[PDB]
Amino acid sequence: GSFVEMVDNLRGKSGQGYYVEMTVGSPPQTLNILVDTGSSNFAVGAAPHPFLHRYYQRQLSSTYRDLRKGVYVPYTQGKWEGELGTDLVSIPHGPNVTVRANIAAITESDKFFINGSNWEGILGLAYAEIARPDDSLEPFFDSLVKQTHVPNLFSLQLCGAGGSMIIGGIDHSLYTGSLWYTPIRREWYYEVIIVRVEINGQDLKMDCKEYNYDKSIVDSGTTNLRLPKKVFEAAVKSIKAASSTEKFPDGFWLGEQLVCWQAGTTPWNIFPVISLYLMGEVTNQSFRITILPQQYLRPVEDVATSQDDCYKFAISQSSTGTVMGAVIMEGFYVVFDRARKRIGFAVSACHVHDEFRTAAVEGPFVTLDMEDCGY
Ligand SMILES: CC#Cc1cncc(-c2cccc([C@@]3(c4cc(C)c(=O)n(CC)c4)N=C(N)c4c(F)cccc43)c2)c1
Repeated sequence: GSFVEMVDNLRGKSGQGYYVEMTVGSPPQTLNILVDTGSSNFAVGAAPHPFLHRYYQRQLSSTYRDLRKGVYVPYTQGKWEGELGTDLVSIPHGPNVTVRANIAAITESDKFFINGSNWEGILGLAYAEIARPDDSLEPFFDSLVKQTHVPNLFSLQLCGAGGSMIIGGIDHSLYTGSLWYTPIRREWYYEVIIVRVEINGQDLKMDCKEYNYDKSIVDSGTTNLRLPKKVFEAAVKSIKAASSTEKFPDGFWLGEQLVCWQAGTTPWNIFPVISLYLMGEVTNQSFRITILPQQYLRPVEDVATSQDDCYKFAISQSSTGTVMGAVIMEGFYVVFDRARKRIGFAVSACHVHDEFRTAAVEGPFVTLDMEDCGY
C-alpha cells in the first residue's frame, strides 16, 4: 500500500466529480466513490436508481451492523435519505488496511446521483462538525486514523481532461517547487482565508473580509470557483474588460450557456489570470495561487458539438461564501494536513500552462496594513 501504488487512483472530471474505488461489506462489494472534502458523511447508494450501475446490498454483507437510526438530508440543490449502519471498508488502491466505518445507506434521493458520473456514493472527508444527522457520527477519515497507524493527512492531485489521493503522506513526485501552507481556520469544512484577489495583476481593492463572507472553503465536491455576490460581480466585470475583443451572452457569464470556438482555436490569451492570495502561517504574510483560463473555462465534452471546443464559465455566484472547487484544485497538489491544521498548495505534475503562462504557487507576500480577513 505504498504511495507509488496510490498514484493514479482517481478517475473522473471537474464537472461530474473525481472518484476512488472502495469496497464495503464482506465479501467486499466494489463501488466507485466521489472524493468530497466539502461533506463529512460516507453515504452510498443502497437501493436501485436509474443513474446507478450498482449499489450497496447490505443483506449480502455478513459484517453489516444496523444502527437503527435514519438520516434525512435536504439541501439547496436536492436531497438524500437513508439508514445508518457500520461495515468493513477498504480502499484497494489506497492504504493497505480495512477499517470499520459508519455508512449511510441511501434508500431515496432527489438530484443527488449524476447520470454518467460513474460513482455510486460519496466519501465525505471534512470534519464531524458538519456530519449528518449530527457531530456524533464519526466520519470515515477519523475512523481510519483511530483504527490504523495512518498519519492524519491526505493529499489530492486532481488532473484535468484523472488524479491521485495519497492518504497518510506527501508524494513529492506529484509536485514541483515549494509547498505553501494556509491555516485551517475552523475544523468543520476545510475553512481557509483569502486575503487578496487580483485579476491580471489588478487588485479587486475590497475589504478582505468580503472574500470570506461568510466562510471560504476547499471543496473537491464542488466543480466551480464560487464567490460571494460582491466579489463575483467585480470578478466578472474585470474578466469582461480583459476579454473585451469578444463579447459573450449574459447566459455565458451566468454559467447557463456554452461558449464555442472552432476546434483548437480557443483564444486563451484574451482571458486574464486570477490570483487568489491565501493567509500564510505567519502574521500578515500570504502566498498566491494563480488560476489560468484553462482552469476557469471548463470544457464540455459532447460528440455533437465536437467540430468545436465548447466551454462553461466555471466561476459562479454564491450566497454561502467562497468555494474553491475542483477547477481551482486542478493543476495543484493539495495537502489536507489535518495533523497540523493546515492546507498546503504546490504546482502539480499535471498543472496547467501554455507557452506564455503557467499556474503557480508563489510567495511570500507582505501586507502591513492588514485587519483580520476572517468573517
Ligand atoms: C468536483 C465535483 C463534483 C460534483 C459533481 N456533481 C455532483 C456532486 C455532488 C453530488 C451530491 C452531493 C454533493 C455534496 C453533498 C454531499 C453529501 C454527502 C451531503 O450530505 N450533502 C449535503 C450536506 C452535500 N458535496 C458537496 N461538496 C456539495 C456542495 F458543495 C453543494 C451541494 C451538494 C454537495 C455533491 C459533486
